[PDB]
Amino acid sequence: ARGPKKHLKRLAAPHHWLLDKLSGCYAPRPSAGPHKLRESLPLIVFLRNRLKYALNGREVKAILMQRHVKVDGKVRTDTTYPAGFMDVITLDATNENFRLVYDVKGRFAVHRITDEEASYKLGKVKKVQLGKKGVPYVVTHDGRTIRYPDPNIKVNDTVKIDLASGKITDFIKFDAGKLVYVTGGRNLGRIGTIVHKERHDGGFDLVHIKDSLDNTFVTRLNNVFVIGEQGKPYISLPKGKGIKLSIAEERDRRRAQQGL
Amino acid sequence: GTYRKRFNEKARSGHMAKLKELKRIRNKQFTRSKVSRLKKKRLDKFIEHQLKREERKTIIGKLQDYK
Amino acid sequence: PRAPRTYSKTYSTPKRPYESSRLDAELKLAGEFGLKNKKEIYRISFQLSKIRRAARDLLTRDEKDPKRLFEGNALIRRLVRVGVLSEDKKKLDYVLALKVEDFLERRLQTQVYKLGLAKSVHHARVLITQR
Amino acid sequence: STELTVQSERAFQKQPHIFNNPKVKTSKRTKRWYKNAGLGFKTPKTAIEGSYIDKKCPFTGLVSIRGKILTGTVVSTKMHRTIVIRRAYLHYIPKYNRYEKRHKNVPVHVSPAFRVQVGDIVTVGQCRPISKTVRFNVVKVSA
Amino acid sequence: GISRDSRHKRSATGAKRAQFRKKRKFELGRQPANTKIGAKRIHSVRTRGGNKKYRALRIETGNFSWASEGISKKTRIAGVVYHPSNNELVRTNTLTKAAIVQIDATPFRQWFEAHYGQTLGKKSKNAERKWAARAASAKIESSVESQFSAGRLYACISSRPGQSGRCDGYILEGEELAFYLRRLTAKK
RNA sequence: CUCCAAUAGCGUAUAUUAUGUUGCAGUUAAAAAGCUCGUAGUUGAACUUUGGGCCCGGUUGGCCGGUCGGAUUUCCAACGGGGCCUUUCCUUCUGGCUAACCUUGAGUCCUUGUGGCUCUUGGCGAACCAGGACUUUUACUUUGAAAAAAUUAGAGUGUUCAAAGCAGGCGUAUUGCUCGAAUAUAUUAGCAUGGAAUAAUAGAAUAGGACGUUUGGUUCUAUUUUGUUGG
RNA sequence: UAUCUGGUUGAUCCUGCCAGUAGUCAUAUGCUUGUCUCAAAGAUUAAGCCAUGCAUGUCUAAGUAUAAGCAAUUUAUACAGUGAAACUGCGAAUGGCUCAUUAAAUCAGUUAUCGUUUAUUUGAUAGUUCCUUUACUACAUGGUAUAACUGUGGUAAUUCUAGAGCUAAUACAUGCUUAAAAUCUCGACCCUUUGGAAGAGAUGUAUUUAUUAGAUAAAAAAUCAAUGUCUUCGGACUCUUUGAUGAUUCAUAAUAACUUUUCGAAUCGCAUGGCCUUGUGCUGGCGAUGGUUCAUUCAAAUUUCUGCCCUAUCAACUUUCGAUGGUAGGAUAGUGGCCUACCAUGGUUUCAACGGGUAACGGGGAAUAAGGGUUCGAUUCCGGAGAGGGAGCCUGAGAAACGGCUACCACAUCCAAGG
Ligand SMILES: [Mg+2]
Ligand SMILES: [Mg+2]
Ligand SMILES: [Mg+2]
Ligand SMILES: [Mg+2]
Ligand SMILES: [Mg+2]
Ligand SMILES: [Mg+2]
Ligand SMILES: [Mg+2]
Ligand SMILES: [Mg+2]
Ligand SMILES: [Mg+2]
Ligand SMILES: [Mg+2]
Ligand SMILES: [Mg+2]
Ligand SMILES: [Mg+2]
Ligand SMILES: [Mg+2]
Ligand SMILES: [Mg+2]
Ligand SMILES: [Mg+2]
Ligand SMILES: [Mg+2]
Ligand SMILES: [Mg+2]
Ligand SMILES: [Mg+2]
Ligand SMILES: [Mg+2]
Ligand SMILES: [Mg+2]
Ligand SMILES: [Mg+2]
Repeated sequence: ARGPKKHLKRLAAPHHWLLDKLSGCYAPRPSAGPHKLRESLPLIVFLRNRLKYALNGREVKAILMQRHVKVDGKVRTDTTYPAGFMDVITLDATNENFRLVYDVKGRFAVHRITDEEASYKLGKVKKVQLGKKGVPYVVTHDGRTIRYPDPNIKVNDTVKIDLASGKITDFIKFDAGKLVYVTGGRNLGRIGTIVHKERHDGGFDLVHIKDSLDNTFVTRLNNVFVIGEQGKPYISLPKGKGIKLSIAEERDRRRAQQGL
Repeated sequence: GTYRKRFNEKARSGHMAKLKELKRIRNKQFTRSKVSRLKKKRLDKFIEHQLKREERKTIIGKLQDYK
Repeated sequence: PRAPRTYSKTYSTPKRPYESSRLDAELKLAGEFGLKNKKEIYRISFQLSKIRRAARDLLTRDEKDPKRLFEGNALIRRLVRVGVLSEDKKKLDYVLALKVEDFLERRLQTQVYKLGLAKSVHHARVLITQR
Repeated sequence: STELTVQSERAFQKQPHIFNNPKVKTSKRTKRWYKNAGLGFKTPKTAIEGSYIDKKCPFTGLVSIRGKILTGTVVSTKMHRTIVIRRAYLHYIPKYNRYEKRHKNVPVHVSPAFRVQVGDIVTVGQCRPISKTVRFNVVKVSA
Repeated sequence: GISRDSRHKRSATGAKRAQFRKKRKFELGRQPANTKIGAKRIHSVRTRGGNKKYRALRIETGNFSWASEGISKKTRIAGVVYHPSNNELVRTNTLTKAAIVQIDATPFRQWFEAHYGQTLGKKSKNAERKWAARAASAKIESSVESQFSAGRLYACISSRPGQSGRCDGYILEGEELAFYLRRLTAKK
């Protein structure tokens, strides 16, 4: 309104951060970074809220400035850094590595991974082009730009990136039978396989996913991420595996988990 | 409420000049105290009355001529 | 600027102040359970109105509708837990019974008196509100 | 329309950056560019072979078709190279529970590769602002 | 000042709109350059973003390009001789795009007689080797020949010189030359 | 002085609240124009694939209940669904998933078994890939995606109750384990989709029509092969 | 309009009528007012006027310290801890407040940018810079001209400033170093060939124009050009690379030039390693800051389709002075009558245009409700607009900004009457 805004009033935050109303008047507004605004998670909503390591939003800064937390191998200090889908948050002390994946309610899970898995991440290509001096590049979903890819890589192929070197290691095409994790819209977090794909020259090509209990559903392609072949996935899925239970079965599960 | 009555109009002069222009155009399509009205009307009735009374008197004299 | 802390009123005035059956009923209630004003009775009748209408609006479903099964088991479980409903009468139909005295019997004041440690109703209210 | 005697106006007309070369002497005598509008519409033969010059024609010009594709009947063709079409719909008044006829005129650009008269049904497609009120090119002519 | 807003204009039914906001910066428009001929000067405006524009005023040479032969030479613009939009810019010699100017002929003739050795009008044995190796292409046209005999060629401007400060152009050849000769001399 | 009502609340004034789509009234007490013609508007008769035959099984209901309170096997009852065949384009072609067993070489676990299936020697054009080549257009109606959060309904939860809040619970409480923050709504437009009743629309009357291994050329576009790029 | 009370006569019944009888939830007001949890604060259609205070500034090890500032005492004689002032940088364009204007306008859902700008953040990215590139030109590193400070002052007065003397930079202004090839152009040569030949020049990036490539639907000859690998000297053309989208004159590359020549690190902190020929020789670590272009992100600006209250006793309107369109230019970040010149006569309208009224900011939403509906929404979230009224504009990525400037209308403060 003459320039970019800078505050974000809580109640206009993303609904999936689970920020309680009546605790203050504003919400952490993510800086500009790799991931978009509505579909990121700042590090202060992750360190403070989720893991309960901090109590304030000041002790978060005194964690980040001791050079402790690193997103994707590189050590980050901007306390509202937009962490996002498929990142690898390493905390050196506590010996922990997390990856940010969804879960079938739409949130962002606290999903610890092992060490040797914490050294790659997946990136869905978003464009391929000839760069400059005739050098091809790919542009993945987290803003990366990788020169010299394998010429069989086209738009919507999922690439597997080695965090240290930064180079592409591996890739996965986009075809039926591929395992798909859905990051966007109403089915946010469900895992199925592809069954079909509709053409629509002109806009918004749809995709018929089917999960592992035979419940098909349709999403736009924009919201589809490919994470491996049938059976075998490449990342490690969170618990519950993307099934989308239904609430009567959810309560039968909870109640039958009556252990004390 | 474009042509309202604002509270103070000396302190809104640039505004009312702009509104005068707006009205000029939009209704050039057609252009192409009431006690002062009551006072003017009564005055003009009075003047008409007195001129007629004068005329009446001159003619009644001229009718005295031809009795 | 903050988010609003919501609220809503728990009682509501009935149709008419006088309708002598209503005055006689409220006198029987507020004298038998040892109450204070008419707002206690109207608050309980507001609760029971809400319960009984939402249960009615369930009965205009059909059995094996997921919405009816889910919220019917929810409502029945709550009314069993409070004690208002029985243990054997656990169909959705029986909550279209449940007159006000069923609620006003689970009240802590009467429950003190019934346990025989209070010697009256009003003495029970006074033992309660004096810690 | 463009009305052959193509060099009618006070400046020479040519497709920009299309250069026919006087130091070669072929017979087709004017090198000519035409694109493919996309979306399954066909470049008509009068664009591939014709000699008009239009800079807002989707097949031989510098617009592109994207976004909404509309249809409607032509209602007047009295402007130069543009026309006005007319779309009708039924709008639902929910109190009365009924409908009512409504309509919108729309000015669209007709490239001179088409021959369009009044009463004629047409399918148009959206291009960038062509003039003050024009945002649409005729892309196929049906009836 | 000079704005590019469309909300002061009558709506397409012929209506008349009441304005709902003041002028904005992102709708401006500055002054025309009206860039005459002679003794270079250029003033650089700061546009949106940073973003220089070099508003030229009184420019006098240009990089004119001979399209058919495939070259370009920096020659000296000598006067606007026809303008399609507005016959006033002829009278006052104002360089806009599509102005029809007369340039110089002398770099071009020098180059041509260097490239082929043909002396437009009427020994170092390597040079004989090249010139005889390209003598089929030693053929221009009837008309451009006559212009070279005169001393100055017609040329169109194809660079906006109020926007980039450079008045480049190209040399008329072909049917465009016949059209502009007919127009220019059927005025006269 | 005696009652009555509401009660940490109670009174008075002013307003306002409990036109007709559903759903009003017009001889005699609101209101049918003096009369006919008439453009916009609303509205408009019937008719075009009906009917049969075969197979497949869903989801109920009954006989059932094998079980340590439902896992389900034989039947017919209805209810929805699909595929063939009955003159029934089911868009045409391009080398391919050849779709599919119309294709075939041998074998059989098991109630006597058309009650039950592993591998392949010309194959099947529709598996829709991508590709061409084109196709009457709507209204309606189902289903999907969409329509921020808070608000509203609503699941869980002893804020001591409650209004609320989205917290919390449980242990070896001596260095630690765990459940949550569901769900629905949202009407018109746009997008995608099954349906083809109802209501419009349009094709062959000067046949300027349709298919065609036909045979006149007029033409133009340029794939390949003549070194190679031009002709 | 139910319920309840009463009146309708000489009474009593039964009908009927009449009067009184109800929550509203909005404004104004009265009497009362102890405890716990909670949280609100508009209004004269006056978007009328404002005393005083405050609300926007900022420093790390890491741009500039000789404060004639403070503390030392530890290796610090260029400096070295801390550190006012001032230069530089960044921010002040967010937030907060209000609802005056505004009736296809805003706004709501839905599109588009193959029609553009983008500080920052994140990921990539830069061996080419002067020269006939040898008689040198700082690269162990170039030049002024100011602040604060000192000093002399003006005026009643203000966050007013003049004149003289110093000195800095990531201020400002300049300006070097390096691979190896390959490539074309001009070519001294000699010896005539079917021609080859030393050398010299250009090669990064950005800008501006002209041109070329960016293919693809399946046969073979005859034809010359011309012999290009092999020459098996005849000729076989044998093997021939090329991304994306629905779609491009796209991405990208190439040729000829152009430019008041853009960028291609003279900057800063901690460490002190290897070397080995011991020279203050050669290399070398973790960071900070800056930089070109491309992409991303936070945004912006335009934009597609449908949707507004009362009014016909408002029926024709727009078009001189842009109204609808065509061509060319100018202007803009960019499309566009956005403006200019010329030309055409169009555009909307009983399916209600145009013109009035609005105690009209739009939406999420609130209330009554059996429903259909009807009313309310300045007011906790989003979108617009405004900062007494009108008009301009500066700096900046971003403003037509008002706790920025400039003039005018209206108010109004100080005065030594000049400001
Ligand atoms: Mg703001
Ligand atoms: Mg698109
Ligand atoms: Mg009629
Ligand atoms: Mg009919
Ligand atoms: Mg106390
Ligand atoms: Mg109006
Ligand atoms: Mg109107
Ligand atoms: Mg960068
Ligand atoms: Mg000085
Ligand atoms: Mg280009
Ligand atoms: Mg233009
Ligand atoms: Mg004009
Ligand atoms: Mg309103
Ligand atoms: Mg208003
Ligand atoms: Mg509002
Ligand atoms: Mg403003
Ligand atoms: Mg004021
Ligand atoms: Mg700034
Ligand atoms: Mg201002
Ligand atoms: Mg202020
Ligand atoms: Mg402000």
